[PDB]
Parts: sequence; C-alpha cells; structure tokens
Amino acid sequence: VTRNKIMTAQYECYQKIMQDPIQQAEGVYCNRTWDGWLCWNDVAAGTESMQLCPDYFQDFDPSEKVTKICDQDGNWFRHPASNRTWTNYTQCNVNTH
Amino acid sequence: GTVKNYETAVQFCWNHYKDQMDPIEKDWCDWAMISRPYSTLRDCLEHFAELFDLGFPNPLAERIIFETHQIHFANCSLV
Repeated sequence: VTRNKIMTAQYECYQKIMQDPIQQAEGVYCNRTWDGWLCWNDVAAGTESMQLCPDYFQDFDPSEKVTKICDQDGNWFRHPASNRTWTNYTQCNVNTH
Repeated sequence: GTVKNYETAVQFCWNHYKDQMDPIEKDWCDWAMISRPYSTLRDCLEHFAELFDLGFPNPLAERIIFETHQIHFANCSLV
C-alpha cells in the first residue's frame, strides 16, 4: 500500500518533470523535483513551498506540514551537513510534538 | 561480485530492470505490469546508494530513472 503510494507519486512526478517542463519562462526559479517522497512543482526563487505530510507511514501526522525552500538563486535549499537538496520533514513525526 | 562501485551498482540495477521490462513492451503503460520492476528498480538504486553511503535520491540514480521515463514511459500518461 505505502510502497504503492510512493512509486505512484514518484512515477507521476517524473512524467511531469519529463513531459511538462517550464517553457521559455525566463528568470530564475526552482525546477520541478522528486525529493524521494514528495513531488514539488516549479517555483519562483525565494519561495517556501509547503504540503501536508505523506500518508505513507503511521507515525506520520497527515495534518502536519512539510516545507521546502527555493532560494533567490533559483536553487532548492541544500541542508548544510551533507549539502544535498533537502526537504524539511522534521515536523511530520507525531511523537516529536 | 559485479558491484564494485555505484557505477557498476547502477548498471546491475539497470540491466536487471531491463530484463524485466523487455518481455512486456506492450504492457509498458500498465501499472499492474510495471509497478514491480519499477518499484524494484527504486529499491535497488537506493539500497546500493546506502551501501556506498550516498543519499537518495542522488544524481546518478535519477539519471537512470530519467532514462526509463524516456525509453519506457514517454508514451504513457501520468498515472
């Protein structure tokens, strides 16, 4: 079920990444990407996209939010430690509240 | 052991995924028919990424997932 919800979410993200790229639209922004669990649409630089937490796991709260920063240079925020593109899922776990 | 690095790890995954998909050219746009090789390809690419201590997603992995979407799914809808 959960595996199904994830591969399905993933396949669609990529279908769009591949078949519905931002055309022309000059300026800077963050291009659509699959962070591994959630798909994120193209957004203008200096923005903070957000969504509800994936219904994937049971210790996750669908009511909680998920965040992802796209900076002014039009590049998705990378977490400083490994310096890989990063989505903030720190608020999804029920027991951390 | 054919996996000697992430490069070869990805080839291993890619070739095993291709072996699973070739016999079903007609069913490529059918989730019931592809969900397993596809889901199994994700697992392979991510499990070896862990094995070489790389994150997931990672560039080399996505390039491969980009590949299947080009050669296998470019003709299907978003389902």
